[PDB]
Amino acid sequence: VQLVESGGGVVQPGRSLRLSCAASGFSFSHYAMHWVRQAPGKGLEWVAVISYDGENTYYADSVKGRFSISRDNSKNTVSLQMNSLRPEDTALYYCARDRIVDDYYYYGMDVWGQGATVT
Amino acid sequence: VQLVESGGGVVQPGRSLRLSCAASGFSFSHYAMHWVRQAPGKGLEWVAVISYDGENTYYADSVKGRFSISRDNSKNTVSLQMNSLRPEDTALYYCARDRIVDDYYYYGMDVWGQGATVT
Amino acid sequence: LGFLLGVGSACASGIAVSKVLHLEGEVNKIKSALLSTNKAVVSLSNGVSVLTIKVLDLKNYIDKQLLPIVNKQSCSISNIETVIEFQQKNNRLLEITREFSVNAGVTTPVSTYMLTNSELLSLINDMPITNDQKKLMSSNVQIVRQQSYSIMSIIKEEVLAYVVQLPLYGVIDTPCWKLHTSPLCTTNTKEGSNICLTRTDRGWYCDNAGSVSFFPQAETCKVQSNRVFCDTMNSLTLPSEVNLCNIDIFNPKYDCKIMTSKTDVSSSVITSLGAIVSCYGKTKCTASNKNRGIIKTFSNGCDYVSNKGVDTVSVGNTLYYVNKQEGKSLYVKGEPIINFYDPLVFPSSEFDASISQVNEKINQSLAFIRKS
Amino acid sequence: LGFLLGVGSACASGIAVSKVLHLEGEVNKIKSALLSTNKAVVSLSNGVSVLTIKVLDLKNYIDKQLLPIVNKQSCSISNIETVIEFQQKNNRLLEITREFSVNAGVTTPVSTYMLTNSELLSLINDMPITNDQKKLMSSNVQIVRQQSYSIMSIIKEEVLAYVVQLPLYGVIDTPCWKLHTSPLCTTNTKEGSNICLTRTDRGWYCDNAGSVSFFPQAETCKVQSNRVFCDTMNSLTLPSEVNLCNIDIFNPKYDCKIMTSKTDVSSSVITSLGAIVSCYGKTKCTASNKNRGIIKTFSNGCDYVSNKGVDTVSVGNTLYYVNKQEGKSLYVKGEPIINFYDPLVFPSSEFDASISQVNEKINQSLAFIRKS
Amino acid sequence: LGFLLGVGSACASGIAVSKVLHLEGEVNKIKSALLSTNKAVVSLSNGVSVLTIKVLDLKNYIDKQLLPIVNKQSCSISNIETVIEFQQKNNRLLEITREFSVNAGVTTPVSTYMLTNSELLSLINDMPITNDQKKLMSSNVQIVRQQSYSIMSIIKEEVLAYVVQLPLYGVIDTPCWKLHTSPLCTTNTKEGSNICLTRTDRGWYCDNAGSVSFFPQAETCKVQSNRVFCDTMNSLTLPSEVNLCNIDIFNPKYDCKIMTSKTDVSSSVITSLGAIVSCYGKTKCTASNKNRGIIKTFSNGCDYVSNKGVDTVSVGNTLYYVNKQEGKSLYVKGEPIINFYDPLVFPSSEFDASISQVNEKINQSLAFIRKS
Amino acid sequence: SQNITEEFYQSTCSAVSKGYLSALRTGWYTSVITIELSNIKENKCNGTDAKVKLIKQELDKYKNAVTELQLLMQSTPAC
Amino acid sequence: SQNITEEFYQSTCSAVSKGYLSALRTGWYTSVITIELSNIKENKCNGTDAKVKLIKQELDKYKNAVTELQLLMQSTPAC
Amino acid sequence: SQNITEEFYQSTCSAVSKGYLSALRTGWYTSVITIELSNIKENKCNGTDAKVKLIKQELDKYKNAVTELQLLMQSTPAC
Amino acid sequence: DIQMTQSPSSLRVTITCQASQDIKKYLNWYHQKPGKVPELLMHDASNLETGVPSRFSGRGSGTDFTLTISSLQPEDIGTYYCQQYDNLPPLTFGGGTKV
Ligand SMILES: *[C@@H]1O[C@H](CO)[C@@H](O)[C@H](O)[C@H]1NC(C)=O
Ligand SMILES: *[C@@H]1O[C@H](CO)[C@@H](O)[C@H](O)[C@H]1NC(C)=O
Ligand SMILES: *[C@@H]1O[C@H](CO)[C@@H](O)[C@H](O)[C@H]1NC(C)=O
Repeated sequence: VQLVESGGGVVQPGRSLRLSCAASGFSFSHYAMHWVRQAPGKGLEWVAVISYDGENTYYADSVKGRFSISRDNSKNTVSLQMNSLRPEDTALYYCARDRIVDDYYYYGMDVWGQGATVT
Repeated sequence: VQLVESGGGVVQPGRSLRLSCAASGFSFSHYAMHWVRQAPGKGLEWVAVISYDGENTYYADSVKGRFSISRDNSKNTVSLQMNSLRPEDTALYYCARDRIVDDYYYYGMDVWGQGATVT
Repeated sequence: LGFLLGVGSACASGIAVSKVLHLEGEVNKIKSALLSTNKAVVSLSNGVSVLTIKVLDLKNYIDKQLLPIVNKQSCSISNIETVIEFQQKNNRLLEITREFSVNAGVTTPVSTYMLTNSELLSLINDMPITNDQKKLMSSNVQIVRQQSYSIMSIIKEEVLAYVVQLPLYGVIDTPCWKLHTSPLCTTNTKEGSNICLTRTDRGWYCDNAGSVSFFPQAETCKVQSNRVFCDTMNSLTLPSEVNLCNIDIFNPKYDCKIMTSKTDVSSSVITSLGAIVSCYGKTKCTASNKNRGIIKTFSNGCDYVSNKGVDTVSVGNTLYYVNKQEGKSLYVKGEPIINFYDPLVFPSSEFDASISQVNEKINQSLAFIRKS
Repeated sequence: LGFLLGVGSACASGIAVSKVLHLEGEVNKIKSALLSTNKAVVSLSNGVSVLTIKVLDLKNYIDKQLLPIVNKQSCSISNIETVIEFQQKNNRLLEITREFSVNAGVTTPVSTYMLTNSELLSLINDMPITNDQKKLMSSNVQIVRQQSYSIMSIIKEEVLAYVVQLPLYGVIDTPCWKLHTSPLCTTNTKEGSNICLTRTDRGWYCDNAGSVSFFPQAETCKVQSNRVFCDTMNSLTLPSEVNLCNIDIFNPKYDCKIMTSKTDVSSSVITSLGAIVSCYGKTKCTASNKNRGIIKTFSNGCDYVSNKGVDTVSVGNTLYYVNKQEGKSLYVKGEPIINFYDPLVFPSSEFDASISQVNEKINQSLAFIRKS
Repeated sequence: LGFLLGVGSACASGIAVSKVLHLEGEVNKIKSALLSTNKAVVSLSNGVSVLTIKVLDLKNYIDKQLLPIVNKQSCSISNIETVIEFQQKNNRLLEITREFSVNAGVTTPVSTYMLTNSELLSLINDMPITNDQKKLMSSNVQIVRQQSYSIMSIIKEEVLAYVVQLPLYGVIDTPCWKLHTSPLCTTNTKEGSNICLTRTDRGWYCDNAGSVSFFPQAETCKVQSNRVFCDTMNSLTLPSEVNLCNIDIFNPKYDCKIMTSKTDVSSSVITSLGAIVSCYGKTKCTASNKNRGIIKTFSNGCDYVSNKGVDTVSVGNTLYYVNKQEGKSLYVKGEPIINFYDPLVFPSSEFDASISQVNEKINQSLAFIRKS
Repeated sequence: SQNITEEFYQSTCSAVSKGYLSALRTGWYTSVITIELSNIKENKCNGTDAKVKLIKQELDKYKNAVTELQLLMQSTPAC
Repeated sequence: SQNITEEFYQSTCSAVSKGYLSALRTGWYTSVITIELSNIKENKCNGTDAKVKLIKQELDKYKNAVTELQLLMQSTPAC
Repeated sequence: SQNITEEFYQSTCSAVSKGYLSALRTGWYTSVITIELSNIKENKCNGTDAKVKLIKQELDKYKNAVTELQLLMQSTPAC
Repeated sequence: DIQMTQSPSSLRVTITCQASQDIKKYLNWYHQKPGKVPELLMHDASNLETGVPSRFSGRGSGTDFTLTISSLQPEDIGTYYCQQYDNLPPLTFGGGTKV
């Protein structure tokens, strides 16, 4: 039921970072995937979302153009790609699942996991 | 399952002869009947075929015009009529049945009987 | 007029649900909900809130009693009344697969084995509907069991589940009227010189939220002496001015639908009260009672005979029977509409026309010849 | 020509009778008639003389044996041989309500549980008919049971009665002939330059009291290799001159019915003895035997192949099988009727036309041009 | 376009065989072949080679055990468990005659009682076919049992035989496509001034040995999410250029089929992915989701909505559900074809026309006026 | 002598088969079937025995069939 | 007071019957039915007795019904 | 990679779905099923017992099925 | 007409026969005991009829047809015949050996 993600470490601003998030249990090829990051002690904020099939993507307005998110169903894994990280991205990310199946509209999160840290 | 025929004897060339061939057992009105003759020690040769319905007849090419074949279903017997007999007809005949039911095409012989002799 | 209605999927609201039980981790959710409880409301992964039952609990018998015995190599059942009891319990499960093995998965109507009457009343009682829709289906179980589908959902993870799709009635108690059409035809001694037409907009009409529905199929509707119990899958909506066509045929607000041919046949139509007998050519059209024989003989042309005192309407060689309901009939003594048109020029071949469309064809052909 | 027939009530003679049993003081008359007698003729309050049976007497078992026991608080059945016997008796009554629970009251065909073969022959033997109608239906029980309806009548006053409605055959031993039509079409290399027509009046024809009946539905008729066993509820009568149309198409006594189009398809029609193969355009039309393969190859145009020696007719990709009855076929060597008409001017769009009507359209259009 | 296909005998390859078991001296051959062997290959007198089985051996019980007892005038059965076993064995034979008593000899689909599933797999395994047709038939038993006929053959000479007729699939793994049509109409405020046409060539299309088949009946074909399981008995073949009509409507290689009328109705068509919603006049056409309500409102004219995020399409008062398959849809942004034609002169009445045929009618009518 | 015979006309391409016989259904004949059943109020007797358990089970099933059919009579047949 | 009433128009020869009531099926309502069944591997016990023979015969019938239903799920419904 | 795909043409308002597979029924295959039954003339043995009464009742039901099926063979199937 | 030549005339035994035309598979083989009725061995040149063992075998072709015997048996003596049953009714037997 749980899903695990990796990609920790510290990198100087100017270095790309691609972190994956495996998934087991639930049928991965029927659900959407969300990414949300939280600074230690601060509030949750929303990041890109990839649809279940893979032609629709929506990035956060604050951080757009320098973000890339990819989804694979054969290995049931999701990968997030970033370039030109800036000092206010030091937070704890979260690779979380949705709660509705086979819909092109998105409704919140249902299943979370132990996220990774950057910088 | 057997069918018997009569009409044996000797006649001088120039006298007609009509021999019948009774049948019992199998359904007579669904089969065609053949006539094949055989000289003692020589090979068999085919003479005439009457269809099950009785509107189709095919005499042998060598002996045609002086032959007549008739079929009756009420008395389930077949009668072969000859005239102007010539001395190469002195042989043993055979009244035989086919092996396919209710077809206007003919496929060999299947059931034979004790034939009759002429001249 | 059956080709003008749109085609739609018969049961696409059940196959969609059955495709949700197949994903991993969903069937276990249903099993946990039915823990020491027969009927309980469950929420699927789709987002809907279905209602679930636990009919035919069979594990409590085989697993508890008959399983430890037959696995000991020296089994010995005590008495015969245990065998007979076990044959009755297993009988229902055999009939379900037998009925499912020939329909390839989709069943209609749902049989008594599938969703028994003692439980369908319990399934209706907890539906999220008003207090009047429940009463409608509670006293008409034999109809809501004829418009329902059951589908193979899943047999995975050692449990059998099949979705039962029940109809839901949204519009109740609005007046439905139905009209019957007969081919009125002009009468002449010389055959081939008679033109005539007949209306095609026959079927069931009634209102639906400020509009009027219209089912052209006269056979896909039920009758309980007051209700129709039809469906909107095979209906086409119309503007609310169709009722003016019946009383004012030549109105310009809404044109009616007609079809035309140059042939006539003495054919009758059995209405709810009486028969619209229409005999033409050289035939003997008659209406007779069952205790006094012949009581009426019609002439050429359209005619109407009530069911009060008439029990048999005969045309030519056929002998139609007449329904025996009770209601007040009436006759509007008008004049035939066919006598206006000229038999010389006429659109003899029409299959889907209108009053205006036929009028335009006559107007074009009659005016065109007026040049010279 | 399915629309030209009249629409009538299927079972209006059964519902009418069931409405009589509902009035007060009627069902007691039936009970009094069936007093120590199974079959007896009764007269209703309507005026008809129905025939009644007392199938499945079940009071003699439950009321006499099982009722005094189960009402004593210490019931004790003797042996299991009684329970098994009782389950068999209580099996017919369960199947009746099971079959009535899905059809909502009207059942067709009547199943064996309702009116078994042992009692249907007893019901036929005492009907008020001649000595030939009884003979016909006595040896054809499986057909008269397929055209019979049953209706739930009453359950009031501690008795269950359901009316069984049986067919009654009035016309026996008159010759019925059936004609099969094919779309004869002209052949040309250039597509779109070929016009053609086809006759529409296909079905069953036979006499009824000095006239001819005509069933346009070719599937609502049975066959017992000599009989038709159809019904007059969906038949339109015609004058007795329709037989002259088959041999003399251009007769003025009675015009035939045709339809016209500008399209051709290689379609076959499987008759009783042989197939009317009609291959057009660019297709391979073949008739093959089951033991020798290809034996005939047709050319463009209508053709006829008998069933004597031919067991499989193939057109394009389809493979039709041919019936295997025994009858003397015939071939009338005529000339196609289509070559008379000029392909230049032609009413290519018709759905219900006639030889005269199409002739008039050509006569009008050809003469209209000839002005100047 | 249902009338353009040829009519053929449904089951004429089984009645032919059943007529062969009747002639004298034949049923003994079958009995001799099944001597201490259940399944064996037998050759009939027709030249065919049928495959025979010996299901439900019942002589081994009654003749051996129950026959010597009941003919002694003092019969005495030992125990009750013997009777219960005999009732189960005799139950199958009763059900077969019950199924034949209402169908008059021909049964379809074959029920589990007649040819059980445990046997139909063994009957398929020995059919003289390839190793791919067997795999198709073995994994789709519930479909090949819905297209199989059974005929009561013979009970003569103290043995009961009924012929079971099984389908044989010849063409496998060729791509079948299906098209859906909607009546696109022009939109004008004034009613009666708008024309339209709609394509009638809807159905199933796919190749058959260098050509294309076409099933106009959209209801007589199955679906297993990849296969169609159609039948060629009710299909008309076409030249292989039909696919060019979809992308090039005005091509001269092959003309398409259209029908024309001067009436418009807001009717939808539920496709495999989404609905072709077409709302006209004054109606509220809407596509809604099941969790958010209204999400789209169409305008006048043809429109397409996918099944990704849409779970309900409503037109007027009806509420169509949308199938929920998974595929990549597409939209080809073209321009409506009706805008070319002039509404002044137009063949408003057509039922079976073509692009060329309608073009010719306008070409002749427009040019005829241009004289003077 | 002959039952079935069919002719084919080349001119109109429409065959016809003659020689059949007719059986036309002209009218209906009403017949009433009466089934006698005994009503039972309620079975007051209990017991852990097996033979009596079957009888009470079937009598309850008999009661349900009558009760179910009671409400089916109210609606008129649709035909 | 009155339920059914019918009008007949001589002009158009088309009668109309008024006074009925509507019941239109607008939408569906999904309901899931769950049937609990216990699987069995194979009955290893034999015996020449009659009562045991019936149980083993019926359990075989129960297993076959589940087995034939197992392969019926794979194909999607046709509707 | 993809099975089902659908295209919509705005010009003719007619969508087409591609990617299915064929299974066309070309011809039939005859297969004869033979059921073996034993005839009985008439049961002369009587008795007031219960177990024997069931056997005579069921054998009578077996005989009626054969007798009823006997007259159903004469008529040619209608298809 | 089609004349039929069968060799070796009056000879494991294998007999080969030819035809003047191209007959696909329409060959029947007959076995006549001395003074007895000619019981039919096989039809369509490959399929053996009921009442004969599996020793006999047949090979067919467009031009020539061959009959082969697995092994001689004491009750396997007498003359043999061939027949063709092509499209038209005319049937020709031909010659026969003496085994
Ligand atoms: C055509 O119809 C209009 C109105 O329906 C009418 O005023 C006009 O007179 C008609 N044409 C002719 C030639 O009468
Ligand atoms: C129209 O038909 C009549 C009789 O059918 C014929 O005499 C006349 O010549 C036809 N009209 C023309 C212009 O030929
Ligand atoms: C008739 O059609 C042809 C080709 O379709 C075209 O060339 C011609 O111009 C048309 N007739 C008129 C009068 O325009």
